[PDB]
Amino acid sequence: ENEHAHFQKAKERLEAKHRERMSQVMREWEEAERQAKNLPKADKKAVIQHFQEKVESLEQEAANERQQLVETHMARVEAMLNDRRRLALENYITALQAVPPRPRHVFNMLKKYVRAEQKDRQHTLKHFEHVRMVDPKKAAQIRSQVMTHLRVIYERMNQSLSLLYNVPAVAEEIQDEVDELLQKE
Amino acid sequence: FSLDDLQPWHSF
Ligand SMILES: O=C(O)[C@@H]1O[C@@H](O[C@H]2[C@H](O)[C@@H](NS(=O)(=O)O)[C@@H](O)O[C@@H]2COS(=O)(=O)O)[C@H](OS(=O)(=O)O)[C@@H](O)[C@@H]1O
Ligand SMILES: [Mg+2]
Ligand SMILES: [Zn+2]
Ligand SMILES: [Zn+2]
Ligand SMILES: [Zn+2]
Ligand SMILES: [Zn+2]
Ligand SMILES: [Zn+2]
Ligand SMILES: [Zn+2]
Repeated sequence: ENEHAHFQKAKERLEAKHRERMSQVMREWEEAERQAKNLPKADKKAVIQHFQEKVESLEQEAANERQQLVETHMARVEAMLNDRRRLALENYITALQAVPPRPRHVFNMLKKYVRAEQKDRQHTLKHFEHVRMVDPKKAAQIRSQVMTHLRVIYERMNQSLSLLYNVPAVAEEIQDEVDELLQKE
Repeated sequence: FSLDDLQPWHSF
């Protein structure tokens, strides 16, 4: 339901709100520092302390909102992508069992299944690329789970396309259309 | 879990 694009608007909102809250605190700190000139040293020290804690507290609030936004989006996108792929695969397997065989209908059901696998692959690569850009240490930690995910997608898609060559009549008829679809994937 | 979970050659 364009779930990744809803995550980008939410990500942008979060960021503008953080920038707004931060500039507000910097403004308040200027007013306070100015006012603390006429006060004793203990008040000058406390203003510095209250404002350092306020900026640190804001940094932590933003970090927590980011983390929770990424987690909620990853879980939502994975459930959605799994459901589309479960359905597109079930259809493709149903199309393969038609008597007499229906090659054009098998290809139509395969295209939708390959693309569903492709979206899962693409979105996994998009999320890992983000982590690599923003947090190399977290990326190095998740790299093996990501590559494992990519291995599952790739292997399952190959086990699936193999079923097509298992019905030689259908395969010989659509071998040109499948390879013209695979090279562009 | 898997192509296996769908039970393609027998039930569902
Ligand atoms: O050479 C042919 O394929 C030709 O056209 C067939 O039409 C097929 C459609 O192309 C399919 N959909 S598509 O989106 O246009 O690709 C599909 O609706 O069904 C048709 C056959 O494929 S399958 O058997 O369903 O797999 C004609 O099909 S017909 O037999 O239904 O009339 C075919 O006769 C004609 O040679
Ligand atoms: Mg991401
Ligand atoms: Zn995403
Ligand atoms: Zn204060
Ligand atoms: Zn910040
Ligand atoms: Zn991020
Ligand atoms: Zn997946
Ligand atoms: Zn992750």
